[PDB]
Amino acid sequence: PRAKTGVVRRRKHKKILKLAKGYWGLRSKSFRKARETLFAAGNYAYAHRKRRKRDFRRLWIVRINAACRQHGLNYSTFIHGLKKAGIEVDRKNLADLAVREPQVFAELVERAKAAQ
Amino acid sequence: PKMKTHKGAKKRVKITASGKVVAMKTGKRHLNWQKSGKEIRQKGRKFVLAKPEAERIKLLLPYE
Amino acid sequence: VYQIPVLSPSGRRELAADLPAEINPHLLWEVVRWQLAKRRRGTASTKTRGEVAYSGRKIWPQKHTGRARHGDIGAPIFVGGGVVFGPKPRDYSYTLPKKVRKKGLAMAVADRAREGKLLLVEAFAGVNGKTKEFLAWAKEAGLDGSESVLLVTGNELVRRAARNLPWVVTLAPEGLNVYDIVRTERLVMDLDAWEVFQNRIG
Amino acid sequence: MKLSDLRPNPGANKRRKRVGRGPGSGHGKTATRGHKGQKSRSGGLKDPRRFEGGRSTTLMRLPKRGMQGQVPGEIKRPRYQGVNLKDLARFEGEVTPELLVRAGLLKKGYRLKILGEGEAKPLKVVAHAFSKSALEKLKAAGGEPVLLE
RNA sequence: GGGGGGAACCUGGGGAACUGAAACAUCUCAGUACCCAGAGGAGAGGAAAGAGAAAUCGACUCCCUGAGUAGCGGCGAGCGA
RNA sequence: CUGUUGGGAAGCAGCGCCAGAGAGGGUGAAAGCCCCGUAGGCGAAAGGUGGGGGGAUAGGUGAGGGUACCCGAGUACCCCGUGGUUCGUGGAGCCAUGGGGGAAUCUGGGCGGACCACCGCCUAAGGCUAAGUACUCCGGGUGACCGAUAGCGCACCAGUACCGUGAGGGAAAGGUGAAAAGAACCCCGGGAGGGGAGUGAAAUAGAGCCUGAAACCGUGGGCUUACAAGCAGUCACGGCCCCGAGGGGUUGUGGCGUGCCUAUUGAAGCAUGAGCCGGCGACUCACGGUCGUGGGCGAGCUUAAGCCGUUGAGGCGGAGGCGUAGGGAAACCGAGUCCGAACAGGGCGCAGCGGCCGCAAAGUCCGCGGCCGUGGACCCGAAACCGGGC
RNA sequence: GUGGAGCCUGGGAGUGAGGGCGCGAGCGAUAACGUCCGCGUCCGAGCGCGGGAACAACCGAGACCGCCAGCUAAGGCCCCC
RNA sequence: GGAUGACCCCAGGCGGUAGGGGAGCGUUCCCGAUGCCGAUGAAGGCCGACCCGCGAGGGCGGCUGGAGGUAAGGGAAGUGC
RNA sequence: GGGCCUGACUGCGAGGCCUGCAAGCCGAGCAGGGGCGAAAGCCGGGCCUAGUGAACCGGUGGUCCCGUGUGGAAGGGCCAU
Ligand SMILES: NC(=[NH2+])NCCC[C@H](N)C(=O)O
Ligand SMILES: [Mg+2]
Ligand SMILES: [Mg+2]
Ligand SMILES: [Mg+2]
Ligand SMILES: [Mg+2]
Ligand SMILES: [Mg+2]
Ligand SMILES: [Mg+2]
Ligand SMILES: [Mg+2]
Ligand SMILES: [Mg+2]
Ligand SMILES: [Mg+2]
Ligand SMILES: [Mg+2]
Ligand SMILES: [Mg+2]
Ligand SMILES: [Mg+2]
Ligand SMILES: [Mg+2]
Ligand SMILES: [Mg+2]
Ligand SMILES: [Mg+2]
Ligand SMILES: [Mg+2]
Ligand SMILES: [Mg+2]
Ligand SMILES: [Mg+2]
Ligand SMILES: [Mg+2]
Ligand SMILES: [Mg+2]
Ligand SMILES: [Mg+2]
Ligand SMILES: [Mg+2]
Ligand SMILES: [Mg+2]
Ligand SMILES: [Mg+2]
Ligand SMILES: [Mg+2]
Ligand SMILES: [Mg+2]
Ligand SMILES: [Mg+2]
Ligand SMILES: [Mg+2]
Ligand SMILES: [Mg+2]
Ligand SMILES: [Mg+2]
Ligand SMILES: [Mg+2]
Ligand SMILES: [Mg+2]
Ligand SMILES: [Mg+2]
Ligand SMILES: [Mg+2]
Ligand SMILES: [Mg+2]
Ligand SMILES: [Mg+2]
Ligand SMILES: [Mg+2]
Ligand SMILES: [Mg+2]
Ligand SMILES: [Mg+2]
Ligand SMILES: [Mg+2]
Ligand SMILES: [Mg+2]
Ligand SMILES: [Mg+2]
Ligand SMILES: [Mg+2]
Ligand SMILES: [Mg+2]
Ligand SMILES: [Mg+2]
Ligand SMILES: [Mg+2]
Ligand SMILES: [Mg+2]
Ligand SMILES: [Mg+2]
Ligand SMILES: [Mg+2]
Ligand SMILES: [Mg+2]
Ligand SMILES: [Mg+2]
Ligand SMILES: [Mg+2]
Ligand SMILES: [Mg+2]
Ligand SMILES: [Mg+2]
Ligand SMILES: [Mg+2]
Ligand SMILES: [Mg+2]
Ligand SMILES: [Mg+2]
Ligand SMILES: [Mg+2]
Ligand SMILES: [Mg+2]
Ligand SMILES: [Mg+2]
Ligand SMILES: [Mg+2]
Ligand SMILES: [Mg+2]
Ligand SMILES: [Mg+2]
Ligand SMILES: [Mg+2]
Ligand SMILES: [Mg+2]
Ligand SMILES: [Mg+2]
Ligand SMILES: [Mg+2]
Ligand SMILES: [Mg+2]
Ligand SMILES: [Mg+2]
Ligand SMILES: [Mg+2]
Ligand SMILES: [Mg+2]
Ligand SMILES: [Mg+2]
Ligand SMILES: [Mg+2]
Ligand SMILES: [Mg+2]
Ligand SMILES: [Mg+2]
Ligand SMILES: [Mg+2]
Ligand SMILES: [Mg+2]
Ligand SMILES: [Mg+2]
Ligand SMILES: [Mg+2]
Ligand SMILES: [Mg+2]
Ligand SMILES: [Mg+2]
Ligand SMILES: [Mg+2]
Ligand SMILES: [Mg+2]
Ligand SMILES: [Mg+2]
Ligand SMILES: [Mg+2]
Ligand SMILES: [Mg+2]
Ligand SMILES: [Mg+2]
Ligand SMILES: [Mg+2]
Ligand SMILES: [Mg+2]
Ligand SMILES: [Mg+2]
Ligand SMILES: [Mg+2]
Ligand SMILES: [Mg+2]
Ligand SMILES: [Mg+2]
Ligand SMILES: [Mg+2]
Ligand SMILES: [Mg+2]
Ligand SMILES: [Mg+2]
Ligand SMILES: [Mg+2]
Ligand SMILES: [Mg+2]
Ligand SMILES: [Mg+2]
Ligand SMILES: [Mg+2]
Ligand SMILES: [Mg+2]
Ligand SMILES: [Mg+2]
Ligand SMILES: [Mg+2]
Ligand SMILES: [Mg+2]
Ligand SMILES: [Mg+2]
Ligand SMILES: [Mg+2]
Ligand SMILES: [Mg+2]
Ligand SMILES: [Mg+2]
Ligand SMILES: [Mg+2]
Ligand SMILES: [Mg+2]
Ligand SMILES: [Mg+2]
Ligand SMILES: [Mg+2]
Ligand SMILES: [Mg+2]
Ligand SMILES: [Mg+2]
Ligand SMILES: [Mg+2]
Ligand SMILES: [Mg+2]
Ligand SMILES: [Mg+2]
Ligand SMILES: [Mg+2]
Ligand SMILES: [Mg+2]
Ligand SMILES: [Mg+2]
Ligand SMILES: [Mg+2]
Ligand SMILES: [Mg+2]
Ligand SMILES: [Mg+2]
Ligand SMILES: [Mg+2]
Ligand SMILES: [Mg+2]
Ligand SMILES: [Mg+2]
Ligand SMILES: [Mg+2]
Ligand SMILES: [Mg+2]
Ligand SMILES: [Mg+2]
Ligand SMILES: [Mg+2]
Ligand SMILES: [Mg+2]
Ligand SMILES: [Mg+2]
Ligand SMILES: [Mg+2]
Ligand SMILES: [Mg+2]
Ligand SMILES: [Mg+2]
Ligand SMILES: [Mg+2]
Ligand SMILES: [Mg+2]
Ligand SMILES: [Mg+2]
Ligand SMILES: [Mg+2]
Ligand SMILES: [Mg+2]
Ligand SMILES: [Mg+2]
Ligand SMILES: [Mg+2]
Ligand SMILES: [Mg+2]
Ligand SMILES: [Mg+2]
Ligand SMILES: [Mg+2]
Ligand SMILES: [Mg+2]
Ligand SMILES: [Mg+2]
Ligand SMILES: [Mg+2]
Ligand SMILES: [Mg+2]
Ligand SMILES: [Mg+2]
Ligand SMILES: [Mg+2]
Ligand SMILES: [Mg+2]
Ligand SMILES: [Mg+2]
Ligand SMILES: [Mg+2]
Ligand SMILES: [Mg+2]
Ligand SMILES: [Mg+2]
Ligand SMILES: [Mg+2]
Ligand SMILES: [Mg+2]
Ligand SMILES: [Mg+2]
Ligand SMILES: [Mg+2]
Ligand SMILES: [Mg+2]
Ligand SMILES: [Mg+2]
Ligand SMILES: [Mg+2]
Ligand SMILES: [Mg+2]
Ligand SMILES: [Mg+2]
Ligand SMILES: [Mg+2]
Ligand SMILES: [Mg+2]
Ligand SMILES: [Mg+2]
Ligand SMILES: [Mg+2]
Ligand SMILES: [Mg+2]
Ligand SMILES: [Mg+2]
Ligand SMILES: [Mg+2]
Ligand SMILES: [Mg+2]
Ligand SMILES: [Mg+2]
Ligand SMILES: [Mg+2]
Ligand SMILES: [Mg+2]
Ligand SMILES: [Mg+2]
Ligand SMILES: [Mg+2]
Ligand SMILES: [Mg+2]
Ligand SMILES: [Mg+2]
Ligand SMILES: [Mg+2]
Ligand SMILES: [Mg+2]
Ligand SMILES: [Mg+2]
Ligand SMILES: [Mg+2]
Ligand SMILES: [Mg+2]
Ligand SMILES: [Mg+2]
Ligand SMILES: [Mg+2]
Ligand SMILES: [Mg+2]
Ligand SMILES: [Mg+2]
Ligand SMILES: [Mg+2]
Ligand SMILES: [Mg+2]
Ligand SMILES: [Mg+2]
Ligand SMILES: [Mg+2]
Ligand SMILES: [Mg+2]
Ligand SMILES: [Mg+2]
Ligand SMILES: [Mg+2]
Ligand SMILES: [Mg+2]
Ligand SMILES: [Mg+2]
Ligand SMILES: [Mg+2]
Ligand SMILES: [Mg+2]
Ligand SMILES: [Mg+2]
Ligand SMILES: [Mg+2]
Ligand SMILES: [Mg+2]
Ligand SMILES: [Mg+2]
Ligand SMILES: [Mg+2]
Ligand SMILES: [Mg+2]
Ligand SMILES: [Mg+2]
Ligand SMILES: [Mg+2]
Ligand SMILES: [Mg+2]
Ligand SMILES: [Mg+2]
Ligand SMILES: [Mg+2]
Ligand SMILES: [Mg+2]
Ligand SMILES: [Mg+2]
Ligand SMILES: [Mg+2]
Ligand SMILES: [Mg+2]
Ligand SMILES: [Mg+2]
Ligand SMILES: [Mg+2]
Ligand SMILES: [Mg+2]
Ligand SMILES: [Mg+2]
Ligand SMILES: [Mg+2]
Ligand SMILES: [Mg+2]
Ligand SMILES: [Mg+2]
Ligand SMILES: [Mg+2]
Ligand SMILES: [Mg+2]
Ligand SMILES: [Mg+2]
Ligand SMILES: [Mg+2]
Ligand SMILES: [Mg+2]
Ligand SMILES: [Mg+2]
Ligand SMILES: [Mg+2]
Ligand SMILES: [Mg+2]
Ligand SMILES: [Mg+2]
Ligand SMILES: [Mg+2]
Ligand SMILES: [Mg+2]
Ligand SMILES: [Mg+2]
Ligand SMILES: [Mg+2]
Ligand SMILES: [Mg+2]
Ligand SMILES: [Mg+2]
Ligand SMILES: [Mg+2]
Ligand SMILES: [Mg+2]
Ligand SMILES: [Mg+2]
Ligand SMILES: [Mg+2]
Ligand SMILES: [Mg+2]
Ligand SMILES: [Mg+2]
Ligand SMILES: [Mg+2]
Ligand SMILES: [Mg+2]
Ligand SMILES: [Mg+2]
Ligand SMILES: [Mg+2]
Ligand SMILES: [Mg+2]
Ligand SMILES: [Mg+2]
Ligand SMILES: [Mg+2]
Ligand SMILES: [Mg+2]
Ligand SMILES: [Mg+2]
Ligand SMILES: [Mg+2]
Ligand SMILES: [Mg+2]
Ligand SMILES: [Mg+2]
Ligand SMILES: [Mg+2]
Ligand SMILES: [Mg+2]
Ligand SMILES: [Mg+2]
Ligand SMILES: [Mg+2]
Ligand SMILES: [Mg+2]
Ligand SMILES: [Mg+2]
Ligand SMILES: [Mg+2]
Ligand SMILES: [Mg+2]
Ligand SMILES: [Mg+2]
Ligand SMILES: [Mg+2]
Ligand SMILES: [Mg+2]
Ligand SMILES: [Mg+2]
Ligand SMILES: [Mg+2]
Ligand SMILES: [Mg+2]
Ligand SMILES: [Mg+2]
Ligand SMILES: [Mg+2]
Ligand SMILES: [Mg+2]
Ligand SMILES: [Mg+2]
Ligand SMILES: [Mg+2]
Ligand SMILES: [Mg+2]
Ligand SMILES: [Mg+2]
Ligand SMILES: [Mg+2]
Ligand SMILES: [Mg+2]
Ligand SMILES: [Mg+2]
Ligand SMILES: [Mg+2]
Ligand SMILES: [Mg+2]
Ligand SMILES: [Mg+2]
Ligand SMILES: [Mg+2]
Ligand SMILES: [Mg+2]
Ligand SMILES: [Mg+2]
Ligand SMILES: [Mg+2]
Ligand SMILES: [Mg+2]
Ligand SMILES: [Mg+2]
Ligand SMILES: [Mg+2]
Ligand SMILES: [Mg+2]
Ligand SMILES: [Mg+2]
Ligand SMILES: [Mg+2]
Ligand SMILES: [Mg+2]
Ligand SMILES: [Mg+2]
Ligand SMILES: [Mg+2]
Ligand SMILES: [Mg+2]
Ligand SMILES: [Mg+2]
Ligand SMILES: [Mg+2]
Ligand SMILES: [Mg+2]
Ligand SMILES: [Mg+2]
Ligand SMILES: [Mg+2]
Ligand SMILES: [Mg+2]
Ligand SMILES: [Mg+2]
Ligand SMILES: [Mg+2]
Ligand SMILES: [Mg+2]
Ligand SMILES: [Mg+2]
Ligand SMILES: [Mg+2]
Ligand SMILES: [Mg+2]
Ligand SMILES: [Mg+2]
């Protein structure tokens, strides 16, 4: 018996074109350019969810750094003080504290200056 | 169609009962005057072909 | 080792017969595959690029036209060209071992015997060719048509009467085969067809 | 048991290897052929059993030996097939060439020769020849060696 | 009576090459493709100046097998009763 | 047959009936019983056939003994040149014959692979001869055959249109609906086209007509954009819009970021290919082989062509093949054998678990799968060579 | 020393254009992103990730998936960062 | 572990070109099927932010379409661009 | 340097070196018949490593293995070159 293409390729092409909605020009209209665009897109997303973890840690550190310098110390000495005090509040919560709860962050700075 | 027996192999070689391939030693067809009796004598024996070459030759003898 | 119910005017007797105690599903599968493969017509066919109607002319020069190189338009890369490795007329039959066939036969009957679905009869009371006659006989024999039945008998008049029933498949004893046995939910045989069967698995 | 229960045993009906059908399969593109040789081409290599790339082959450097025959060919002469005593242990009374052919022991068109592997039993065995040991054993066991012509 | 035609099939008269031999000439492809004459629903063959070792068989044709055997062969590639 | 939903019943429901017929195709949808059929039967005045039956006719028919009259001529036969055969000059016979020479009539002659002897086989140089075999223009039947880029080159006004001086090459192009009920009439328009009316179950089924994808082109709307550096995305946050601790659309800014394929030591690469979309497009099949594997049987296993049956029924058939013994160039011997003086040495060989039955196994058969051999053998592509014609 | 160690038999391959670097030599000119061997390594196939401004093979390190968590490597901590 | 692919717990492996092996998805066709789904709407088309699946895919829902489609389990290939 | 000599053996060959194959290399020991030596013993060419050529086809000597119905023969095989 014969098994012509039939519906199979149209359906595969529509899956890809649907994933490419929003892309510029032929990158959402052409099956071939959409597939090429999605190859890159998938690698980027993988690489960038690794990268997002670093992006945010960088932001926390910068905010923590400015909070510290309002109390006369820098980030590196602050972090070292926390390690000697045994305090394990992470940088995500420290940066939240630095903004949302300045009296608690001021205390944490105290513990850190005193732990050295 | 069915394989043909290779007749150059069939005229040079034998498959033994256990599937080894046995041939005549080379080197005593001529130029023998100055060859020691040891060389002439031991070249009168059969020898077992090395396994890679024996496998190929057996495929040429599909009905032995 | 099997007790097979018989249907007699005198009454439901019991005949004993030794059939294979073990049913081998894979073996019955091999027999049915053989039966279904050997009946294949093998009439699918296509045309190679040599069998297609076009000239063998090279359609345009090898070089310097700016087009891709081509030979004749029968090549399978052309719409309307020959087909690559298409089907050709083909014999699907093969010689399944006789002992496998005979053993498959016996197992297939054994399988129905072990389910209680094998019934032997001496005679078909008054069925002489009419479907209505066999229907009456069937009802009294417990064949109310709720189960498909393979009817094996050398009596032509019985086969002609049952054969138009949607739930009956009719065979002469020399045509007993395992695909037809497995197709149907019940086996119903003449004592005469039974002996032919016994002669063949012997 | 019914048609929808008919199944090959596991491993009885294996799927084929389909090459040149995409990256996921492991067999796409070059179709397990590698890159760019004579072996990759449709048509492929010269017969690997013999050809060795132009050098004089392993086989052809070996010497011929023996009679190979001549036209008009094979000389008709009587041929013998040996049948050991052990293979006669199932017969009773009298064994002869035609009996051994029927039992699947002797091949048609072959004279019978009895050989001495195994033990004899008191049988009248008719044959065209006997090994020396097969005569010894058959006599000692109470058999009757009947030589044919 | 002949003439001319007929898709293949058939017999006869002529008869390549690419290719294969990892070059090539003998060899292969192949008595194939093709040209031609003729035949007919078929054609050819056919009633032993046979076979070939069986004290044997008994026209010819055709299928299976014998058998990729016997052999043939730049004893190569291969060919093949 | 009736009811029921529906444009329509064959669907669903109630109550029946036929069947040597429940193959299949139609009918407004899905029908054994409406139609055409199917099972089973029936049928030729005329022409064709007639291999079967009957009848004619042609033709067919003894034994001794003697006689030695006849038994296929430029033939046999030999030599020379070749062909055929498995036989390529080979020890080269046999069959055929272009050249030369050239018999005999059974006490004649040819053959059994140079040749000779022996022993046998056969009757050359005249002719005919059914059947079993081949093919498929034609008719029918049937598909784990195609379904409009498929299947024939052609489903259709195709060997056409068209191309070529010519031989020759050689397309594309199927579908309204159940029924034309194929849209009277009016309106704008020269017409084309449309808007109403009307038909239809349905009119983006309106003839440029089933379904109606994609590229491609518009109209409307949401978000967005004129200080901005870009393989076009991706991660984050915020704004606006939409659907209702959520999600969809959009994207301002910030982070990151060298297309796909091919070929390469190495490509984003300024190396190859691709305008884009849709459809066609490349590892197969037969036979043999070699391993692996699922079964059958097991010192055995298995049949081929056929024959009988069936009409999607299987059975028979043992000819033959593989295996049961090897060694040796061979004679030959044989669990051995070969080399050898050897009783030497060496090569190649030789060998079940259980309480009689199990099992498991030689081996072999069949299915399946990998890979190999032969074929075009994964697909496409030369320049060329050859034949017959134009 | 129990490791995607090793050995034996058999089925299937692909590869037989390498390239940079370190060390040891030959050739070259104590030239070449040169060339030819040896030991090693990486790229090839890790053009996946950090560092080196960017950059196959230099330094760091062998990416099963997810996390708005933590520790480090090379390299860095004036701003771009 | 429990006896066996029943699921659980602990541990470890899981970059990858040529290439080897394994397990699956889907397409056409056959058995299953005188069956079953279907005008209260088949196939095909267009949507979906929903469900299942690692994935290839499979469901389900709305619209279109208007007459076909075909299960568990197996079989065969003109089988995926 | 001299004496006697022909082991510049025949039939084999445990075990190895080397090695992709095919080759190449070393070889104790047993038997046959020898050489030299009082003997122990040595001797299967040469202090050693180059001085060489696989098959096919054919010649010559021997062998008496095959001999196309049979006895021969033709022609082959085997051993040696
Ligand atoms: N007795 C028989 N051979 N019957 C064969 C059945 C034939 C047909 N298929 C039917 O069903 O009627
Ligand atoms: Mg396709
Ligand atoms: Mg299609
Ligand atoms: Mg498609
Ligand atoms: Mg696709
Ligand atoms: Mg689609
Ligand atoms: Mg799809
Ligand atoms: Mg967008
Ligand atoms: Mg766009
Ligand atoms: Mg645009
Ligand atoms: Mg578009
Ligand atoms: Mg993707
Ligand atoms: Mg990630
Ligand atoms: Mg990353
Ligand atoms: Mg400070
Ligand atoms: Mg720290
Ligand atoms: Mg910490
Ligand atoms: Mg040869
Ligand atoms: Mg030699
Ligand atoms: Mg030589
Ligand atoms: Mg010689
Ligand atoms: Mg010689
Ligand atoms: Mg020498
Ligand atoms: Mg010597
Ligand atoms: Mg010598
Ligand atoms: Mg010798
Ligand atoms: Mg054979
Ligand atoms: Mg054999
Ligand atoms: Mg078929
Ligand atoms: Mg077919
Ligand atoms: Mg065809
Ligand atoms: Mg075709
Ligand atoms: Mg063609
Ligand atoms: Mg052609
Ligand atoms: Mg053609
Ligand atoms: Mg044509
Ligand atoms: Mg043509
Ligand atoms: Mg042509
Ligand atoms: Mg062509
Ligand atoms: Mg042409
Ligand atoms: Mg041409
Ligand atoms: Mg060009
Ligand atoms: Mg161009
Ligand atoms: Mg082109
Ligand atoms: Mg072009
Ligand atoms: Mg061209
Ligand atoms: Mg072409
Ligand atoms: Mg063509
Ligand atoms: Mg066409
Ligand atoms: Mg065309
Ligand atoms: Mg076609
Ligand atoms: Mg094709
Ligand atoms: Mg092809
Ligand atoms: Mg082709
Ligand atoms: Mg056929
Ligand atoms: Mg097959
Ligand atoms: Mg067959
Ligand atoms: Mg039926
Ligand atoms: Mg029926
Ligand atoms: Mg049924
Ligand atoms: Mg039936
Ligand atoms: Mg298969
Ligand atoms: Mg296959
Ligand atoms: Mg697989
Ligand atoms: Mg597949
Ligand atoms: Mg794939
Ligand atoms: Mg694989
Ligand atoms: Mg791979
Ligand atoms: Mg590719
Ligand atoms: Mg491969
Ligand atoms: Mg492969
Ligand atoms: Mg391969
Ligand atoms: Mg390649
Ligand atoms: Mg390459
Ligand atoms: Mg390569
Ligand atoms: Mg390539
Ligand atoms: Mg190449
Ligand atoms: Mg290459
Ligand atoms: Mg290669
Ligand atoms: Mg390739
Ligand atoms: Mg190629
Ligand atoms: Mg090709
Ligand atoms: Mg080639
Ligand atoms: Mg050379
Ligand atoms: Mg022979
Ligand atoms: Mg002959
Ligand atoms: Mg007795
Ligand atoms: Mg004429
Ligand atoms: Mg004429
Ligand atoms: Mg005529
Ligand atoms: Mg001719
Ligand atoms: Mg003539
Ligand atoms: Mg001729
Ligand atoms: Mg001719
Ligand atoms: Mg000529
Ligand atoms: Mg030629
Ligand atoms: Mg060719
Ligand atoms: Mg060829
Ligand atoms: Mg070839
Ligand atoms: Mg050539
Ligand atoms: Mg060549
Ligand atoms: Mg050439
Ligand atoms: Mg040639
Ligand atoms: Mg020829
Ligand atoms: Mg022809
Ligand atoms: Mg004519
Ligand atoms: Mg006829
Ligand atoms: Mg005739
Ligand atoms: Mg004649
Ligand atoms: Mg006559
Ligand atoms: Mg045979
Ligand atoms: Mg020929
Ligand atoms: Mg109504
Ligand atoms: Mg009604
Ligand atoms: Mg009803
Ligand atoms: Mg019927
Ligand atoms: Mg019907
Ligand atoms: Mg119907
Ligand atoms: Mg119905
Ligand atoms: Mg239906
Ligand atoms: Mg109907
Ligand atoms: Mg009828
Ligand atoms: Mg009728
Ligand atoms: Mg008389
Ligand atoms: Mg006379
Ligand atoms: Mg005469
Ligand atoms: Mg005359
Ligand atoms: Mg002559
Ligand atoms: Mg000749
Ligand atoms: Mg000739
Ligand atoms: Mg010769
Ligand atoms: Mg001749
Ligand atoms: Mg003569
Ligand atoms: Mg003449
Ligand atoms: Mg003559
Ligand atoms: Mg006479
Ligand atoms: Mg005479
Ligand atoms: Mg003559
Ligand atoms: Mg003569
Ligand atoms: Mg004769
Ligand atoms: Mg007749
Ligand atoms: Mg005739
Ligand atoms: Mg005839
Ligand atoms: Mg016919
Ligand atoms: Mg027809
Ligand atoms: Mg179809
Ligand atoms: Mg159809
Ligand atoms: Mg069309
Ligand atoms: Mg067409
Ligand atoms: Mg269409
Ligand atoms: Mg066509
Ligand atoms: Mg036509
Ligand atoms: Mg037209
Ligand atoms: Mg012209
Ligand atoms: Mg014209
Ligand atoms: Mg043309
Ligand atoms: Mg057309
Ligand atoms: Mg219509
Ligand atoms: Mg119509
Ligand atoms: Mg309708
Ligand atoms: Mg007007
Ligand atoms: Mg007006
Ligand atoms: Mg108008
Ligand atoms: Mg208007
Ligand atoms: Mg209007
Ligand atoms: Mg209306
Ligand atoms: Mg409606
Ligand atoms: Mg519509
Ligand atoms: Mg419509
Ligand atoms: Mg329609
Ligand atoms: Mg439309
Ligand atoms: Mg439209
Ligand atoms: Mg559109
Ligand atoms: Mg717009
Ligand atoms: Mg500015
Ligand atoms: Mg702005
Ligand atoms: Mg961005
Ligand atoms: Mg952020
Ligand atoms: Mg939102
Ligand atoms: Mg977004
Ligand atoms: Mg957003
Ligand atoms: Mg940042
Ligand atoms: Mg870029
Ligand atoms: Mg780059
Ligand atoms: Mg791609
Ligand atoms: Mg490319
Ligand atoms: Mg390139
Ligand atoms: Mg290049
Ligand atoms: Mg380059
Ligand atoms: Mg670029
Ligand atoms: Mg560029
Ligand atoms: Mg360029
Ligand atoms: Mg480019
Ligand atoms: Mg290139
Ligand atoms: Mg273009
Ligand atoms: Mg485009
Ligand atoms: Mg496409
Ligand atoms: Mg394959
Ligand atoms: Mg094929
Ligand atoms: Mg095949
Ligand atoms: Mg095969
Ligand atoms: Mg196989
Ligand atoms: Mg097998
Ligand atoms: Mg069996
Ligand atoms: Mg049998
Ligand atoms: Mg055979
Ligand atoms: Mg032998
Ligand atoms: Mg001897
Ligand atoms: Mg021995
Ligand atoms: Mg031994
Ligand atoms: Mg067993
Ligand atoms: Mg077995
Ligand atoms: Mg292989
Ligand atoms: Mg071919
Ligand atoms: Mg070809
Ligand atoms: Mg091919
Ligand atoms: Mg192939
Ligand atoms: Mg030219
Ligand atoms: Mg030429
Ligand atoms: Mg030329
Ligand atoms: Mg010409
Ligand atoms: Mg490993
Ligand atoms: Mg490894
Ligand atoms: Mg292990
Ligand atoms: Mg291996
Ligand atoms: Mg494999
Ligand atoms: Mg493989
Ligand atoms: Mg390679
Ligand atoms: Mg290779
Ligand atoms: Mg090379
Ligand atoms: Mg190289
Ligand atoms: Mg290179
Ligand atoms: Mg190198
Ligand atoms: Mg180099
Ligand atoms: Mg270096
Ligand atoms: Mg280096
Ligand atoms: Mg250094
Ligand atoms: Mg240095
Ligand atoms: Mg250096
Ligand atoms: Mg050096
Ligand atoms: Mg300088
Ligand atoms: Mg370099
Ligand atoms: Mg350098
Ligand atoms: Mg250098
Ligand atoms: Mg290196
Ligand atoms: Mg590479
Ligand atoms: Mg690396
Ligand atoms: Mg690596
Ligand atoms: Mg890297
Ligand atoms: Mg890189
Ligand atoms: Mg990066
Ligand atoms: Mg880097
Ligand atoms: Mg960097
Ligand atoms: Mg940087
Ligand atoms: Mg770099
Ligand atoms: Mg570099
Ligand atoms: Mg890893
Ligand atoms: Mg730290
Ligand atoms: Mg550091
Ligand atoms: Mg810096
Ligand atoms: Mg900073
Ligand atoms: Mg775990
Ligand atoms: Mg784990
Ligand atoms: Mg992996
Ligand atoms: Mg595996
Ligand atoms: Mg599947
Ligand atoms: Mg698919
Ligand atoms: Mg079909
Ligand atoms: Mg059905
Ligand atoms: Mg149906
Ligand atoms: Mg229903
Ligand atoms: Mg309705
Ligand atoms: Mg609807
Ligand atoms: Mg479907
Ligand atoms: Mg369909
Ligand atoms: Mg879906
Ligand atoms: Mg509708
Ligand atoms: Mg739908
Ligand atoms: Mg229908
Ligand atoms: Mg189905
Ligand atoms: Mg089944
Ligand atoms: Mg098929
Ligand atoms: Mg295809
Ligand atoms: Mg001296
Ligand atoms: Mg001296
Ligand atoms: Mg003396
Ligand atoms: Mg050794
Ligand atoms: Mg070696
Ligand atoms: Mg050397
Ligand atoms: Mg001695
Ligand atoms: Mg002595
Ligand atoms: Mg002595
Ligand atoms: Mg003395
Ligand atoms: Mg002595
Ligand atoms: Mg010695
Ligand atoms: Mg010297
Ligand atoms: Mg000296
Ligand atoms: Mg020397
Ligand atoms: Mg030498
Ligand atoms: Mg040669
Ligand atoms: Mg010779
Ligand atoms: Mg001689
Ligand atoms: Mg003799
Ligand atoms: Mg003779
Ligand atoms: Mg003779
Ligand atoms: Mg005499
Ligand atoms: Mg004699
Ligand atoms: Mg004489
Ligand atoms: Mg002689
Ligand atoms: Mg010699």
